[PDB]
Amino acid sequence: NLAPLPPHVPEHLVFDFDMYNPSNLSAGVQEAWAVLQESNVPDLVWTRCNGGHWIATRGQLIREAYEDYRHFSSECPFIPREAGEAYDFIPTSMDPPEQRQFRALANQVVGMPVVDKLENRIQELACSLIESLRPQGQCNFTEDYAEPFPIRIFMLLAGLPEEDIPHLKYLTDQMTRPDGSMTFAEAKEALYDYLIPIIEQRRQKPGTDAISIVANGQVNGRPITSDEAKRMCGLLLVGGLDTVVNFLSFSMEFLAKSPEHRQELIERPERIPAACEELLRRFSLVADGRILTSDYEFHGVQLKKGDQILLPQMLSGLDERENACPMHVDFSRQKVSHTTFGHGSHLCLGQHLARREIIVTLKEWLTRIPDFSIAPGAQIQHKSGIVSGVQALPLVWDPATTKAV
Ligand code: HEM
Ligand SMILES: CC1(C)[C@@H]2CC[C@@]1(C)C(=O)C2
Repeated sequence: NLAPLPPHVPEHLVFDFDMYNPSNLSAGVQEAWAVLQESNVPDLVWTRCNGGHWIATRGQLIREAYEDYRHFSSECPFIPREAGEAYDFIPTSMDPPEQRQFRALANQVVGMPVVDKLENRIQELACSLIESLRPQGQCNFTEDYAEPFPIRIFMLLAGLPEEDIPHLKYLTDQMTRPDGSMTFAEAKEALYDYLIPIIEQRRQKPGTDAISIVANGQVNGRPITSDEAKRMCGLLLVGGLDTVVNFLSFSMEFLAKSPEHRQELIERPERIPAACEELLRRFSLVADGRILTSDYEFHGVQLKKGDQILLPQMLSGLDERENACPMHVDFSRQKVSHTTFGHGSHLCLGQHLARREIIVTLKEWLTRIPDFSIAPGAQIQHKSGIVSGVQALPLVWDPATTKAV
């Protein structure tokens, strides 16, 4: 389902990539997207899929477009257009200067200071989950570790019942990796039904949780509105439920397949943080966009007001012009260049929490479970979308090779 070419699009600029179902998915998700960077593909292409939209293919253009909020507005950040249209999350659906007062509040909630406070719980949960798994000699990493670990911390942070997980997780999934089961708006409404009561409750009778803070915060010297609060919280949820979760599976998938990588981290722990940047570069997983506020000529291509453009965060680090041998994982690269956490005014506030959960996982897993692999005859499937993922990740190990801590 290809939409008819708009008149202003030169036919030589056509490259029909489906962000929801790219061709090479079998090869791995990052490999499926990287087809965009082959020598046959222009720098800026038009895909007829998902209603028709631009895609910038190179780290340079992604960064520029990301910097330029004047032309590339955040108002309609998701493709397809109906989804970008229904999208009303704060601070993400706002541009500067308006975005600023909102970002400042979200920061209060997720920023450095919070990570520092929550450090010991993260470590405690990680060790507990791992130890519980260790003697089994087998899990479902995605369900057994990658889901609980990050989500239970977010639930803790947010002061929401662990009971809600399955329901929230479904809705969040709908937004980034749409099933056909529900439309963006529907999904958005459902999450909103969830949140509304809670905010009301935390407006009246505040706690110390992130929802209590967000609901009672000040923005531009006045108190936040319930609607505003609902709209930030919504984003906090999707951020919390849908990101680190998927990241961890790619990383673990790679570690299960690369013994030499595991050992390097065991022997030279000082490398973990370098390894973390390298894995964030290679297993980058986010692709959203922007909308043209006006007619604009960008690197010689005429964009029309209202055109949407995908600016795949994932792609910058995979760009050979930015990283030599991009598909190769090298913990000792002089310069790991990526935009995994975004670029421009919208740079990820949750980045600090994400790095903390990654590095803890790597250190604590390797400690107890040094030697593991993907289960014989398991075919790992990736998924594509606003946030990519791994369907399931069956691992096996000999318990006798494990170490209790
Ligand atoms: C591997 C993990 C993560 C990645 C790859 C990631 C990626 C991103 C990307 C690429 C953006 C920018 C979007 C744009 O410019 O439209 C974004 C923004 C944001 N992320 Fe993260 N994120 C991660 C984890 C999280 C966490 C754990 C949270 C907290 C719950 C979170 C909260 C946010 C927020 C609030 C923003 C928007 C800030 C603003 O618009 O000023 N993210 N993230
Ligand atoms: C692109 C993102 C990864 C970022 C945090 C959650 C997400 C889906 C958005 O709506 C902004």
